[PDB]
Amino acid sequence: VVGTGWTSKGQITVLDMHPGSGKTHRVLPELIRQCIDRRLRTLVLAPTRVVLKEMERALNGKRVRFHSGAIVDVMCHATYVNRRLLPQGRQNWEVAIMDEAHWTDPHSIAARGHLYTLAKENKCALVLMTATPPGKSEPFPESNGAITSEERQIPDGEWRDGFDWITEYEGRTAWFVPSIAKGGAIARTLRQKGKSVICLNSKTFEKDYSRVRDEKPDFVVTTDISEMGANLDVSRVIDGRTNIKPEEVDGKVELTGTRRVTTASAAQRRGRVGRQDGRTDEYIYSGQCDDDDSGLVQWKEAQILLDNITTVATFYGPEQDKMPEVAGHFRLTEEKRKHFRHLLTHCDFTPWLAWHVAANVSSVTDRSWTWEGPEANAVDEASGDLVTFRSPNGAERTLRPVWKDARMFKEGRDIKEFVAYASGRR
Ligand SMILES: Nc1ncnc2c1ncn2[C@@H]1O[C@H](COP(=O)(O)OP(=O)(O)O)[C@@H](O)[C@H]1O
Ligand SMILES: [Mn+2]
Repeated sequence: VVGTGWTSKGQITVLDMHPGSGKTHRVLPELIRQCIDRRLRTLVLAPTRVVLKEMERALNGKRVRFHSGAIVDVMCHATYVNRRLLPQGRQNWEVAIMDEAHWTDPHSIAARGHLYTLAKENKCALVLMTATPPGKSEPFPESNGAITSEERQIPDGEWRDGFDWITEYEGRTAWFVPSIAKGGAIARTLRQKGKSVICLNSKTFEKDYSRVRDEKPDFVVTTDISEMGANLDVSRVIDGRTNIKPEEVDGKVELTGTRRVTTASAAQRRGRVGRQDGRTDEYIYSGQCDDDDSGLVQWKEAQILLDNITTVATFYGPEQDKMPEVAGHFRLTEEKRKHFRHLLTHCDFTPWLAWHVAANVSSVTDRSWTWEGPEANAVDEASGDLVTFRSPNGAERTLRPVWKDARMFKEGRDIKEFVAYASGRR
């Protein structure tokens, strides 16, 4: 598609080839062959470990280093951002290639934002590879094989009858769901109808991707995690086109209700099928898309990260409209950024929560923030009693944090791990 000079400082090349085009398995190994030939220092950003592992098989290259005397470094989107949180490492590359570059994960937004910023200042060349570049997006893009798309009502939880087309189907299905909890209700119903199911989400995906290929379940019930390069080997997608909606409301992060997926997400979920020439696959969907995701906390988290990996940076191109504050707003001091980093990489904190804690709390060892918040911030077990725990001096605390992020207590995180932190054990 691009001959040469794509590696010239300040060249931003968007590889918006349709899904299954060969971006990951064909195009990428060719771009690395070139970069090694012309002896250019190259960074390749994969979205997840699964994709990273699959690049590691595709690239038996003697000048390639995989992160967890070679001139090509391959790491995850998150690894690149997280290392730049130490003013210490901050190694440089002339060529950056970012795979699955549509991802709205705050680390991905931040990464492509930083890289865009460098290339706009001619410190490097940037390749973004994705079926659905930020900007204009189409819900039914081209595929390697035909897809029959049809709108039908889709169950939003358990069901008994009237959706026989679900169970009567003869091949393997991927069913996208907005949340782990909704996932659990769909899965339980399918199993009661004698179908095999594997669930995939933020929690299970790095571990359980592999089982799909190995076990060939009737159904994969998956969150939006499978939108960044998973090959589920299915002939049908069911897609209610909803997503969970993490949003900062009244100084707290809430996880209630759903939003409609962006057109990019709808495209990517459809994109799990239609990957093979000479077979028709189905995409069953309900309702329409909504590209205005500007309300989500992800933009603010992206700025938190971007503001702390620069020393004026923007998000990539169109996404700049969605940066919630003026660049730099979230920049921490060096000492506080260290605390921030530790909370992210060692305590599993969301960037939102890690920033509030790091910016506001006196010392790295204080835990009293986790019990001194307003009463309305107290965290309940699903059995309705408020969570309690013991500080090291044996004092009984009610978990009641100053900064309340609903993500720390469900959707793939457990109260138990936050209690470990709050009680000073971690
Ligand atoms: N070992 C393999 N791994 C992944 N895709 C493969 C493999 N062998 C063949 N393919 C084909 O590669 C195509 C998708 O390539 P990929 O690089 O993943 O596309 P894109 O990144 O543009 O979505 C499909 O036609 C798929 O069948
Ligand atoms: Mn790809």
